[PDB]
Amino acid sequence: AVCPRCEVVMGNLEIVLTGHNADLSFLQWVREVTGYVLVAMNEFSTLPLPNLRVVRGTQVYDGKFAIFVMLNYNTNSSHALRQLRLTQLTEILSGGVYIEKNDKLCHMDTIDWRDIVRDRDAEIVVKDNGRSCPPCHEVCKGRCWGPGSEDCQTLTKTICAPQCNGHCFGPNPNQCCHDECAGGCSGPQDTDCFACRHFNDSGACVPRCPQPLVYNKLTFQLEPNPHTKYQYGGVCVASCPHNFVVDQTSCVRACPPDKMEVDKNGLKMCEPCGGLCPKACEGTGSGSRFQTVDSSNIDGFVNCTKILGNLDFLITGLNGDPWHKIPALDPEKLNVFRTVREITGYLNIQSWPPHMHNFSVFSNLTTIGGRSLYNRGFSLLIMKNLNVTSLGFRSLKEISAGRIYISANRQLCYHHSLNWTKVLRGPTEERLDIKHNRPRRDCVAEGKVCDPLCSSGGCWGPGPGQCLSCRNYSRGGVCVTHCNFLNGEPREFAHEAECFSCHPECQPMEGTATCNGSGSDTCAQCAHFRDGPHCVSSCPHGVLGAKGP
Ligand SMILES: *[C@@H]1O[C@H](CO)[C@@H](O[C@@H]2O[C@H](CO)[C@@H](O)[C@H](O)[C@H]2NC(C)=O)[C@H](O)[C@H]1NC(C)=O
Ligand SMILES: *C1O[C@H](CO)[C@@H](O)[C@H](O)[C@H]1NC(C)=O
Ligand SMILES: *[C@@H]1O[C@H](CO)[C@@H](O)[C@H](O)[C@H]1NC(C)=O
Ligand SMILES: *[C@@H]1O[C@H](CO)[C@@H](O)[C@H](O)[C@H]1NC(C)=O
Ligand SMILES: *[C@@H]1O[C@H](CO)[C@@H](O)[C@H](O)[C@H]1NC(C)=O
Ligand SMILES: *[C@@H]1O[C@H](CO)[C@@H](O)[C@H](O)[C@H]1NC(C)=O
Ligand SMILES: *[C@@H]1O[C@H](CO)[C@@H](O)[C@H](O)[C@H]1NC(C)=O
Ligand SMILES: *[C@H]1O[C@H](CO)[C@@H](O)[C@H](O)[C@H]1NC(C)=O
Repeated sequence: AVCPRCEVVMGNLEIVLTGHNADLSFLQWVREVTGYVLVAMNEFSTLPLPNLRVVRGTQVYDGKFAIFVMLNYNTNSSHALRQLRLTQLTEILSGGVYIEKNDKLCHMDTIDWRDIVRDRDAEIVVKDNGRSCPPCHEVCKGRCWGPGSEDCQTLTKTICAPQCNGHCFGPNPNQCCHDECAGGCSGPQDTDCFACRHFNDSGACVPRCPQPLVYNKLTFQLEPNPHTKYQYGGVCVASCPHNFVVDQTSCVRACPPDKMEVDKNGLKMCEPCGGLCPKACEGTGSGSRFQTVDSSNIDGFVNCTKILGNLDFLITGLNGDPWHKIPALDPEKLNVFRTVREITGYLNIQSWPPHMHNFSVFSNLTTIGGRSLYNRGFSLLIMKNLNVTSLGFRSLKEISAGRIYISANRQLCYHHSLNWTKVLRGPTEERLDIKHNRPRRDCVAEGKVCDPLCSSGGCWGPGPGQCLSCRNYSRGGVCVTHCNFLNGEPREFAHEAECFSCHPECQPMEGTATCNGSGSDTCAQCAHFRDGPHCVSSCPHGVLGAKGP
C-alpha cells in the first residue's frame, strides 16, 4: 500500500514535463500524499487522482504550497491541462494552494479552497487559468472540479463547539474528533479520521505502533510480541519494504552511523556494535601497490577492523626513503592498528620503532588467517627487531594456516613458554622457525617469564593481562586470583572461569554468594523491590503489556 497499487506517497508527488498521452493510471488508487503535489510543465488533459483525500504538506513547495499547478500548456499545439480531477480531496494539512498560468484549466475558481485548507493563513493563489470554461452542474451548488454531475466539491468544515479544538464532525459538543485525528473526521472513533496525527495501524489512528515487547503476567517481565509492528513514518507495517531495514522500532533506508545489519531468525535488524562497526580494508604485499605500510599509506587504515590480505612493516617503510621522498613514519601513527581484529593473510614485521618494546598496537588482533603466506610459507614473521622485549599479542587466539618465524629479535623474551599448538591449528610438526632471540637462560634471570597466574600455555609478555589463559579466573582479559564472590565493590559470579557483575541492583550479601548469574531472576536477595522471580527498581508504574497499561 505504501510507496515512494500505491496508496500512500511517502514524500512529494512531483509530475513535471509529461506528454499529452501519458498513462497516469498508477496514481488512481492514491489516498494520501505526505509532502506536496507539484504539477508543472506538462501537456496531459486531466490529472486523475480519484482517491486523493489528503495532502499533508509536512514538506511544502516554494515555502507555502501543498499544491503547485503551473504552466501546464504549450502554444504550438492544443495539448494542455483541462481538469484537476481531485474529486475526493478532503483536506490539506499544512500549506496553501497555487494554481496559476494553466491556459486551459477549468473550474479552479469555483472551489472553496479555504474549506479544504487547515492552515488559517495559508497562501491561496488561484488565477490566470481557463477562460471559456463551462458552468458547474446545478447539483454542485457553485463548486466543481468538473463539468459533470459527479465532479462536485462538497464542503467538509463545520463551525465548532468549544470542547472540540477545531476538530469535529458536526456542530455539537458531542461530535468531537478523536484526539488522534490530524484534521477532520466522520465519526468519534480512531477509524473515522480523514488522516492520522501520528501512525496508522491497519485502520486505527494510533499514537505508537504495537510495541516490540509486551509485559507478561506469567513471567513478570517483558517478552517478544507476535503482534508487533514497525513504523514507516505513517504506516504501521508487518514487514519493511524489500529495500529497507529495521532500526529499533522504525523502518529505515540504512543503519545509523553506529550500527550494523545483523541477520537473525528471519529478520534483518540494526544492532549496536559497541566500539566500532567492522570496516574491511586492503592489505599490503602480493596483490597491492604497497610492499610496506609507510608514511603515504597509514591513513588508509584508520578505524579498520579487518585487513583483507597482509600487513608488512619493512625498514624503508619506517625510516622513510630519502631518494624517492617517502618520509619516515611518525611512530605514534601506528596506533591506527589498535582497531584491527583480523588479518586475512600474514603479518610480517621487520622493522619497529625503537622506543616501542612490543607489538601492543595489535593488542586487539585476534586472528591471523594465513589466507596468504610470506616467505617459505610464514603466516607470522617477526624478524631482527632489535629493541623488542615482548610480542604483546594479548588477544591472538588463532593462526589458521601457515608457519611461524620469530628470529633474531635480540632482546625478545616471554616467548619461550608459549604453546603454539593452542594458537596455530593444523599439524605442529615443522611449522616453527624460532631462534636467536633473547636466550631463555638470560630471560629467566632478569625474571622475564610468565606471571604465576598464567596457565602452562605461556604469555605474550609480562603481567597478568598477557596470558594465553588463566590458572584460576579472569576479569576483562586479566588473570585474577578470585572473583568478587563474597566481597569487593562490584559483586560477581563465574561462568566458565570469568567474572561478570551481579544484576545492577541485587543486595550485596556479606560472605555469601550474591548471585549465580546475570538477570534479576537469580539474585539471592533484592536491594529494592521484587516481582515474581525478578528484582526490580521502580515498581511497574503502569502495566504496559498484554492489553492496556
Ligand atoms: C610494552 O612497551 C611499551 C612501550 O615501550 C611499555 O610502556 C612503557 O613502560 C615503562 C615501564 O616499564 C614506562 O615507564 C614507559 O614510560 C612506558 N612507555 C610508553 C610511552 O608506553 C610497556 O611497558 C610494555 N607493555 C607491556 C606489554 O609489557
Ligand atoms: C599445548 O596444548 C595442547 C592442547 O591445548 C596440548 O596437546 C599440549 O599437551 C600442550 N603442550 C604441552 C606443554 O604439553
Ligand atoms: C489507515 O489504514 C488503512 C489500511 O488499509 C486505510 O485503508 C485507511 O484508509 C487509512 N486511514 C487513514 C489514512 O487515516
Ligand atoms: C572513526 O570512529 C571515530 C569514533 O566513532 C570517529 O570519531 C571518526 O569519525 C571515525 N573516523 C573515520 C575516518 O572513520
Ligand atoms: C634499543 O636497544 C638497545 C640495546 O639494548 C638499547 O641500548 C637502546 O637504547 C634501545 N633504544 C631504545 C630507545 O629503546
Ligand atoms: C589458582 O590455581 C592454583 C594452581 O592450581 C591453585 O593451587 C591456587 O590455590 C589457585 N588460587 C586461587 C585463589 O584459587
Ligand atoms: C544458579 O546457577 C546454577 C546453574 O545455572 C544452578 O545450579 C543453581 O540452581 C542456580 N541458583 C538458583 C537461584 O537456583
Ligand atoms: C581494543 O582495545 C582498544 C582500547 O583503546 C580499542 O581502541 C579497540 O576498539 C578494541 N577493539 C576490540 C576488538 O576490543
